[PDB]
Amino acid sequence: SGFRKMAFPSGKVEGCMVQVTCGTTTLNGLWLDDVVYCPRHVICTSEDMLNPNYEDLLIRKSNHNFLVQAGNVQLRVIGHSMQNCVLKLKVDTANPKTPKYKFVRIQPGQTFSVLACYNGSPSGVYQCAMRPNFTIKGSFLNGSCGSVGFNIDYDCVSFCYMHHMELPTGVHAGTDLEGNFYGPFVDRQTAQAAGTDTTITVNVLAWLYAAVINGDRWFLNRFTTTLNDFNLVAMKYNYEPLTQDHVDILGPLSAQTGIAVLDMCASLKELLQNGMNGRTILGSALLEDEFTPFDVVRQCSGVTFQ
Amino acid sequence: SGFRKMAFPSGKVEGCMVQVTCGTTTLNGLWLDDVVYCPRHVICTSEDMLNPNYEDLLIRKSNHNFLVQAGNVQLRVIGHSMQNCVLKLKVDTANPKTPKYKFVRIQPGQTFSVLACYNGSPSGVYQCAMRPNFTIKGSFLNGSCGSVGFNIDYDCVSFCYMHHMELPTGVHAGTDLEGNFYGPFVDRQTAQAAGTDTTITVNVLAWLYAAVINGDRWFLNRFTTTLNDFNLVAMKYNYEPLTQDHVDILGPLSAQTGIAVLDMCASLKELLQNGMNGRTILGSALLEDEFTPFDVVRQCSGVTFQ
Ligand SMILES: *[C@@](O)(c1nc2c(F)cccc2s1)[C@H](C[C@@H]1CCNC1=O)NC(=O)[C@@H]1[C@@H]2[C@H](CN1C(=O)[C@@H](NC(=O)C(F)(F)F)C(C)(C)C)C2(C)C
Ligand SMILES: *[C@@](O)(c1nc2c(F)cccc2s1)[C@H](C[C@@H]1CCNC1=O)NC(=O)[C@@H]1[C@@H]2[C@H](CN1C(=O)[C@@H](NC(=O)C(F)(F)F)C(C)(C)C)C2(C)C
Repeated sequence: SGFRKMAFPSGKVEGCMVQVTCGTTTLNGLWLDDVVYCPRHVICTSEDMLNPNYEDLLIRKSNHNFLVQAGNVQLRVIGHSMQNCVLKLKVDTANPKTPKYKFVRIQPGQTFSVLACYNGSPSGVYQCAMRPNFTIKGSFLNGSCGSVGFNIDYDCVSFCYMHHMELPTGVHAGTDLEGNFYGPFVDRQTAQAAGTDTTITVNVLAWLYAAVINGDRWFLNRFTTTLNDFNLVAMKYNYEPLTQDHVDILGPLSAQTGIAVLDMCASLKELLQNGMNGRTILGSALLEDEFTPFDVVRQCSGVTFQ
Repeated sequence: SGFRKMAFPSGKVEGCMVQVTCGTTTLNGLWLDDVVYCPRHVICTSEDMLNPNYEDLLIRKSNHNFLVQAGNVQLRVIGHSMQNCVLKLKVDTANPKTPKYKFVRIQPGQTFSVLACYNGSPSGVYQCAMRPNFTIKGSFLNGSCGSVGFNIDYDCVSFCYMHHMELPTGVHAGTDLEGNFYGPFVDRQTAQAAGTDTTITVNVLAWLYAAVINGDRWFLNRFTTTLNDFNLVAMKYNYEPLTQDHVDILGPLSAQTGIAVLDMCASLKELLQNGMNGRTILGSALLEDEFTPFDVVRQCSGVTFQ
C-alpha cells in the first residue's frame, strides 16, 4: 500500500543523453543508433532568438561545426538535417546502449517521465502530464533544452517529448521527436501564452480508485448519476467532459474495486459541489489529475520493466 | 522555473538489482562487486513469520539453496553470512556495473530516492523522507522487499535504505545496508506501530525558499522573530524544533533570496496560526516537508550526476 508520484526507471534513457554545442550554445541531445536528435535552436545566438530563420542559420553550418560529446568522447558528425523543430545529426558511431524504442505523439491527459538534463548529464526524473492546453508543469532551467520525456512498455522506450521552452506562469512547451510542437507554440522568443487549462477528469477518477484501493474511502456516497448529468456539473468546475472511451478505460479499476464508474462520478460530483471540507485524500488536499488509469494499475499491481 | 518532487536518476542502481529465491520466497537483492545483499527473511516460510529464529533457519541452509538471478543468468553462491537483518551472499561473479558506492545511515528529515522493484526488476522511482518517527511514506507491495533507497553525489551512490515491511496506516520500515532498522521495529509479523510523526520544520522552510525563488511570494510578512519564540509556536503545531544547525544549513537559500531565516520563520509562524486561507504555495494546499535545503538547491541550480 501507499501511493506516490512514481517515475519510470530512467537508466535506458540515461544511456542515450549527450551534449550538443554549436558556437556558444550548448544543450542536450538524444543519441539513438547513429543519430543525435536535439532542438534546432542549438544553432542560434543570443541575437537570433526574437525571430530566427533556422533554415538560413543551418545552411551556413557544416558537419564539423557541431560538437557532440558523450562523456569524455567526442562523436564525429557526418551529416545533419532539420525535421520541423528538431535537428538530426548523423554520427559515425552507433550508441551501443540504444534501447528498443519508438517515437510517439501523446494525447492531452497522458502522463510520462521527464529526465531533466544539463550539459548532457542527468539532474533528476519526475512524472508529468500533457495538459489539455498542451503545456506541461515541469521543472526546467536554462540548459534543460533537449531533455526528453518517455514511457516504458516492458523493454521498449516510447519517447514522446523533447523540451524547448518555458511560457508565462512557469509552465513548459516542447515537441514530439519528429519536431512538431504540442499546441500552437513556436520556437522563438516572442509573446505566447497557453490557453486556460482544465482538469483531466478521467485521471481524477483513476486517482479516486487508487484512494479506495489504499483504504481511503470517506468520500464515497450512496448515489449514482448519468454521464450527461455528471458532464454538465463537471463543465462548470472546468473539468474535461468524460467520454464513453474514458468510461471503458476505467473498467479494470471499476471491476477491481466493485464500484461502477458512474457511482464514482456521483462521488466526484459531490466533491466538486461541496469541497473536501478540510479532509485529504491519499494525503492530498486537492484532487489530483496527473495519474492515468494505467498509472494507477501499474503502481497498485507492481508492473515492472527492463 | 517550476518545482517538482524529483528523484535521482536510477540507472546506476538499476544495474545492481537481482532476484533472490530461497524455497518459495523470492525478493530483491543488491549486487555490488561479488556480494549480494538482501533481507534475511528471504529464508522464511509462511509459517515462520510470527516469530522466526533467523539464526536457526540459516544454519539449516547451504550456499546452493540460494537462487540468485541477474536477468537470464544465475549467479553461483559461494558463501553466505548474516549481518543484523541483512543477508550477504558471496557470489563467484563481480557485478561489472557496480558504481562507486558507500553505505550510509541517514538522519530523520533526510530525503532519498527509492527504486521500487519486483522479482529483481524495477517498477519505478520516487523521492521519500526518513520521517521523525523512523518510517517512510512509501509505495510498496508484496515482493518489494530488498528494494533500496539512495542518494547520488557526482558519481557516488550512497545506499541508505533497504525495504523490509509495512506498518499500520500504510507507512514503511526498513534497514540501513548493515541491516540495522531505522527506529525500534523488528522483522517479524507482530503488532508494531510507529510513534506519532512530526513535521520536519527545516524542510518546510527550504520549500518556502523554493516558492520565493519561483516567484510565489504572497505569504511573506513584514516581521521577524527570535528562534525561541518561533520554536514555542512550532511545538504546538507538532513541528520539530529548529536548531542553530538548521539555521546554518538554510544559509545558502537565505543568502540567495535575501531573506533572513528568522524572517522566513516569522512568515511560517503566521501560516501555522492563520492557515493558508484557501491559497496554494507552488501548487500545493499543504506545507510540504519532504524537500531538504540541499534538494532545493540542486533542483533550482541544476546540479547533475553520472
Ligand atoms: C533551453 O534550455 C535553452 N535554450 C537555449 C538557447 F536558445 C540558446 C542557448 C542555450 C539555450 S538552452 C531553454 C529552456 C528554458 C529556459 C528557462 N526554462 C526553460 O525551460 N529554452 C529557451 O531559453 C527558449 C529558447 C529561446 C527563448 N526560450 C524560452 O524558453 C523563452 N520563452 C519564450 O520566449 C516563450 F515561451 F515564448 F514564452 C524564455 C527564455 C523563458 C523567455 C527559444 C524559444 C528558442
Ligand atoms: C516483502 O516484500 C516481502 N516479505 C516476504 C516474506 F516474508 C516472505 C516471502 C516473500 C516476501 S516479500 C514485504 C513488503 C510488504 C508487503 C506489503 N507491503 C510491504 O511493504 N514484507 C513483508 O511482508 C513483511 C515480512 C513479514 C511480515 N511483513 C510485513 O510487512 C507485515 N507487517 C508487519 O507485520 C508489521 F510491520 F509489523 F506491521 C505485513 C505483511 C504488512 C502485515 C516480515 C516483517 C518478515
